[PDB]
Amino acid sequence: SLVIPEKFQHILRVLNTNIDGRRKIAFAITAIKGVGRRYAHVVLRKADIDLTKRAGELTEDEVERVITIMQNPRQYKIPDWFLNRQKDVKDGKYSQVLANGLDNKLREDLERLKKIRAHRGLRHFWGLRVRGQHTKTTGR
Amino acid sequence: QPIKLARVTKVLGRTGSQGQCTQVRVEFMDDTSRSIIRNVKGPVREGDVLTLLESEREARRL
Amino acid sequence: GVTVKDVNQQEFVRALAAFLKKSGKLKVPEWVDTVKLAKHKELAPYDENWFYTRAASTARHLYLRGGAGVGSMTKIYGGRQRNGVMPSHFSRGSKSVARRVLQALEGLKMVEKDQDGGRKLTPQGQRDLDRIAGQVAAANK
Amino acid sequence: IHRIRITLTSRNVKSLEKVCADLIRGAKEKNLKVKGPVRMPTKTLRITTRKTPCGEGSKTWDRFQMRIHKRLIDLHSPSEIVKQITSISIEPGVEVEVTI
Amino acid sequence: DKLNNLVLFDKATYDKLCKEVPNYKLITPAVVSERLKIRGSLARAALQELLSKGLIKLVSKHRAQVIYTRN
Amino acid sequence: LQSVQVFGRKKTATAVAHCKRGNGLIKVNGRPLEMIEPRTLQYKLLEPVLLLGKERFAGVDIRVRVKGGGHVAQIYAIRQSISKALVAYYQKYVDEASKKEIKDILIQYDRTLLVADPRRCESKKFGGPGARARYQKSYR
Amino acid sequence: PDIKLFGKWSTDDVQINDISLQDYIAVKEKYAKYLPHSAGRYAAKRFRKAQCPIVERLTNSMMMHGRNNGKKLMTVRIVKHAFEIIHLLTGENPLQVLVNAIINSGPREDSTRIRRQAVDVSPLRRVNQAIWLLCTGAREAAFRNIKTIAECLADELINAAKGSSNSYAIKKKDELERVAKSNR
Amino acid sequence: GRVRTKTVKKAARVIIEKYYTRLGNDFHTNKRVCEEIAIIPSKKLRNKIAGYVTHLMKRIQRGPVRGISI
Amino acid sequence: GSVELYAEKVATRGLCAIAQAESLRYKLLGGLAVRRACYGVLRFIMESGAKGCEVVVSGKLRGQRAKSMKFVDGLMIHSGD
RNA sequence: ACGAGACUCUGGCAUGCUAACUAGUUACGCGACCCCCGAGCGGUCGGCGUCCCCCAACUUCUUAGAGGGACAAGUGGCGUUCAGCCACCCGAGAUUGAGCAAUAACAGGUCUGUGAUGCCCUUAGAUGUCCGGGGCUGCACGCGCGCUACACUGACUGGCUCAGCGUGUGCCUACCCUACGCCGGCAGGCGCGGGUAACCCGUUGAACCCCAUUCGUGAUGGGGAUCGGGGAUUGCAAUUAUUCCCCAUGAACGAGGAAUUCCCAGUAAGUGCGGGUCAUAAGCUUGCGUUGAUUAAGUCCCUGCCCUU
RNA sequence: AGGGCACCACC
Ligand SMILES: [K+]
Ligand SMILES: [K+]
Ligand SMILES: [K+]
Ligand SMILES: [K+]
Ligand SMILES: [K+]
Ligand SMILES: [K+]
Ligand SMILES: [Mg+2]
Ligand SMILES: [Mg+2]
Ligand SMILES: [Mg+2]
Ligand SMILES: [Mg+2]
Ligand SMILES: [Mg+2]
Ligand SMILES: [Mg+2]
Ligand SMILES: [Mg+2]
Ligand SMILES: [Mg+2]
Ligand SMILES: [Mg+2]
Ligand SMILES: [Mg+2]
Ligand SMILES: [Mg+2]
Ligand SMILES: [Mg+2]
Ligand SMILES: [Mg+2]
Repeated sequence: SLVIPEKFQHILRVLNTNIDGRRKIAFAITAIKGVGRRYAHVVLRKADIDLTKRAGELTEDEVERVITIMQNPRQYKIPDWFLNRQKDVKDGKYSQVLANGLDNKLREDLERLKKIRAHRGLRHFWGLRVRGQHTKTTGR
Repeated sequence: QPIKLARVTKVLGRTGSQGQCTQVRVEFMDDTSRSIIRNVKGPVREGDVLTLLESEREARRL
Repeated sequence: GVTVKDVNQQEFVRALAAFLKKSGKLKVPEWVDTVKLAKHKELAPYDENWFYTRAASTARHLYLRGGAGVGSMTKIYGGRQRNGVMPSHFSRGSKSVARRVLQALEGLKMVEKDQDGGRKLTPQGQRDLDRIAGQVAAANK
Repeated sequence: IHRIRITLTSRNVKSLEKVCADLIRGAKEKNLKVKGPVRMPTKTLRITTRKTPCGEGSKTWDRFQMRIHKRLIDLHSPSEIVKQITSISIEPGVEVEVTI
Repeated sequence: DKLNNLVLFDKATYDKLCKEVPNYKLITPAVVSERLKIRGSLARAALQELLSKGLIKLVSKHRAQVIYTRN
Repeated sequence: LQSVQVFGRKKTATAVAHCKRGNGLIKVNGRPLEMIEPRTLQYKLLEPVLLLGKERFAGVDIRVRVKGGGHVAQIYAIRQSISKALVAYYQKYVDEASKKEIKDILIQYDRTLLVADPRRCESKKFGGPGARARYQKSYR
Repeated sequence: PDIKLFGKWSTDDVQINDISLQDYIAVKEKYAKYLPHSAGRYAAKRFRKAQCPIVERLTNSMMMHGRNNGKKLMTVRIVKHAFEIIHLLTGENPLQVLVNAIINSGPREDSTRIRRQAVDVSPLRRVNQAIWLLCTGAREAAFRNIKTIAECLADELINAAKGSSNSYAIKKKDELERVAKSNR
Repeated sequence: GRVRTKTVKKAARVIIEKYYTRLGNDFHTNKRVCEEIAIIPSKKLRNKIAGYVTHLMKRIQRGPVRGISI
Repeated sequence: GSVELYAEKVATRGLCAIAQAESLRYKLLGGLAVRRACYGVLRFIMESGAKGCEVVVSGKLRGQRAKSMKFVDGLMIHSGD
């Protein structure tokens, strides 16, 4: 049980991300942008994966099931309020954006705000604080 | 020189720049005579036993 | 004769939770695998069967002190909320969790609504808890 | 007869106690079953404020406080007799509330 | 330099555990981790397995410190 | 009907022990004396019984009701109340010699078993976070 | 009824070799207690701390730094586990190990820096500084290390009792006495 | 410090000079006598005066005292 | 008709600080010299039976620069209950 | 003679006094549950009731009035043997903490607290007053008070178990504290009650702490800045994010140079809770408890202040 | 030149 298996994977590649196999699975899939601790735990609960095993101990079928549930949360009764992209301003769809998708979403949001020349977009463009913080003394 | 044990028989008074040291008179335990004057750092009172690593020196009023 | 107050309370809670799970008539909400138990928590409970433990704890609290409502339960299960770079403060538990636990215990007929408001143990619930306490004492001895 | 509750409230302990003692002495003289003066916890109203009218100097504070003392007396007597007993001279600063 | 501990036993480390560890006077997860270059979780699990098999004896158990000893 | 009710104090914690003629029961808030938390300080509660022997307590039942203060203060209040209750029961329903000897044992071991510690929290004063500490002073 | 610390460690067999410190290490007879938690007023008057049991003085000195201030239950648990570890490692009485560690850690000569001049050290300050050095060594060994604080305290006490140079307290005492000798 | 002020000392000296025959070495009896024969506004002041009276009575028994003329 | 007002005379006009302050105020408004008015009030207070009194008048008494004149008599306490 | 002291408030003691259904205890009666065994005058009950047609005694615990109590009083030592100092016994206590606070001053602050006020200025295109919008928050930088941290004497997830101070529905005046039931994952929403308060919130189930769990020395499950998306609440109005909630993002920081602050006992420090501000509301302040030390009982070396020549 | 005092001084 405590001896390392022959199929143990030191490094996994999931969604163009290097997942360390030495970490526990829940805190190992948090290496993916868009997956935090809460979302990782709920995904693994939906996937019926034992939380006590390391990332390398997972089989290929288990990894594939985890990836599928991660990329399609709504099909597995993961509630909308759990998602980091709710009611998208362009499509109105609920989803969980991950990794390059998350980066593209951030760039698109900033580009839209700058294109309409909203105040927050201008603050982002100038590189200043955008949530009303004082800038006189901090942020140097 | 062997380590010596002395017994405080009288607390003379405070000494040092900030008054941190206490000047006392000690009588040797090996020989009841040969009482000398020593400077002690820390709270000391009559009847305490000091361990003199060098028993030849004298306080000389610090 | 053994009553609840005669035994170790943590061991009693574990035994009562095991008893409730083994009986298997306790109604469990569909969202137990998704929620966290309070806004001051950072993660969902480690134990998959946290609902049975919470129900056993609630029943023990009602045994010790009857007439407690959902607000009292949320006060009981409240804790410290850390606020990032701001100081920490007391925070209450999940009202839905407390209410569902109380309703499930009522469904088991171990809990009934008190006349003056809140909930209390039925004689059947008191009997069940005293039997569990006797089992805990026997196991310890 | 009716059960009469007299609630006395004051900021002066000495005058409050004098009034309570006089009321109880009157009730005893009229030969009435009187429950002794129940003393409610004293209330301490506090106002803490900066001493300075401006914002200058060492930040010193004034701690003003007012103390309110409350007493309860229970009687079993007719309303007319209770009113006659309460008709005695009441020291200034004592507020009396009679309930039947 | 950073110490790279093992999350799971290899054959040599497992044999070294099962051979030498039941002979220590003081057996704690921290000392076992330091000696065998394993993580604290692996050390705790291994010591629990040894206790279950009866190779070592439990002296004290606490949420912050667990102390075992040789039989 | 032989009984006494004796209190013990520590900070704002107050424990009243009712000691009556009995068979050797000792309870605190209805729980056995060995079940009171925190159990790090269980010997503090057991000290009166360990010092005097179970034979002294074999003839009395003592029930302790404690409230106020914190965990440690309640522990100290409970032990003081138990000791004082046994001393009072002995001095009232037994000879003075037994009371004197048990009181001497308790006093020799620890005076706070019979005499309350009068220390109380000191009031905060303006200009600092507490009773003595002052706010930091700057010059330039 | 013999009183044993934590119900395990007896005080009757504990011996204090150094006669200068015998009046400042309260360990046996009237100073034998079940727990190192008395809530006593030892700081009320001068020298009264000499009556405080030495285990309780160690427990008090373990409540550092600020984040651990006032957590005497935690330090009591730490001391209990450290004594258990010491007994497992040495087979001796943990009280005897603690007494030997304090005796070996107390510096006997110091320098007062009035250019510095050598002065003697009173027994009470010897005990105080020995406890301070032992706790400081344990704390610094345990910081940012998987080794627990109880294990670090046990190792520090064992090394100090043996007089080994692996002990932080022994090294600090040697440095202090060497500087005092130089300024003598 | 426990230095008694001129108020205490002068009151004690006058009390001794006027009522020496009723005073003794017992603080409690002296305190009762002082509260009987003098108007002292506060209990603490009465206790201080009685204590110094007792001290001076011991001194007077041991020998003459300059301040007091009996 | 619920509220009724009555008027009464102060028993010892010389011992009322408010009455004496108003008297001094109207003497000063009447053009009387500061020293004369203050000493008159002081003498009246002392003759009224007071243990002591203090009268302080502050402001531009003479010229533009402001100052205060204090007139004290008898015994006066400052500290304590 | 003022100031000091005395004084007032506060803390600690009273099984002595006064006396309480807006505080309780004990006893008894009824009820619930456990033990057939050893079933009892048993154990647990913040379950109900016992002046309140009539059915029980008391004040230890709580409240708060009166009085008492401590005086360097007793013993030993030092001292001119005075003033007083040190130690010890008995004792709740042998230095609790505050408030008040002299003469004489400062061109100290405040005319932005005032229907306090001299003079000057302005007074209808107003420096009056109201309304709308913006600003007071603006960010290459320097400084001060602070909060959160740098982790394992820890973080996380469960379980268990303890406070005290005090506020609460308002002249104008809109705005109170909230139990319980139901809906929602949460912030919240709906219904229905109590409290103008020792009566209801409330036995104020506080946090730290305690017991287990997972993590394992890795800028890591330490830290939580910054930032995206969504949901609520206050408000006439939330953009320059009011506040709150959810998912996500995951910066510096590995204990801090010269320098420097505060502090000696229930103190420092840790920890939470009230009050003020408040429609919305604490990283501030003013109080409260809880856990609870190391060091010292000294000196004039530094910084100052004071006295004498 | 000498002597006092203070954790808003030091030790
Ligand atoms: K460590
Ligand atoms: K003004
Ligand atoms: K003006
Ligand atoms: K003005
Ligand atoms: K202003
Ligand atoms: K104002
Ligand atoms: Mg992630
Ligand atoms: Mg909690
Ligand atoms: Mg504090
Ligand atoms: Mg005076
Ligand atoms: Mg004064
Ligand atoms: Mg009473
Ligand atoms: Mg000026
Ligand atoms: Mg501003
Ligand atoms: Mg964290
Ligand atoms: Mg990280
Ligand atoms: Mg402010
Ligand atoms: Mg300074
Ligand atoms: Mg310093």
